[PDB]
Amino acid sequence: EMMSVSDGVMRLPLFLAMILPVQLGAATADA
Amino acid sequence: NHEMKKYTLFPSQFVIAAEHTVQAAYEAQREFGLDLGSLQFRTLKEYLSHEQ
Amino acid sequence: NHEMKKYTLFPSQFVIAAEHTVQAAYEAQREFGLDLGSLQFRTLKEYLSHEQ
Repeated sequence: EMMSVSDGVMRLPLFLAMILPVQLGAATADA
Repeated sequence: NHEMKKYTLFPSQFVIAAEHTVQAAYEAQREFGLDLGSLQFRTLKEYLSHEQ
Repeated sequence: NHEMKKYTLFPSQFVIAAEHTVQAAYEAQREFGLDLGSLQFRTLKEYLSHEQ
């Protein structure tokens, strides 16, 4: 739990990307 | 060597409002030349800081 | 209306190393004309990607 090793330093999250709702539709106009 | 720690915080909210009618605004504009909207807005803005 | 969710990711590590003595290096250079240092370096670099 000392700064001399990798475990001593704590971590911080990163906001990478966001997924948005997909496009909706259909195709029935031919009838 | 060295060591590390962590802390946190979060805020809170407030709200205030005001009311008046059209006839009152017109009358108090015609007499004394006052304006209700500015008066009420200023009073609200000041009271918020006072309460804080 | 709408909703939300959340996910997470994190990486890992890898290490490798190689060794040789000076006498062996010069012996190889004299009797066959090949370089141990470059040989070992190339083998390490290529093996890393192969294993990955």
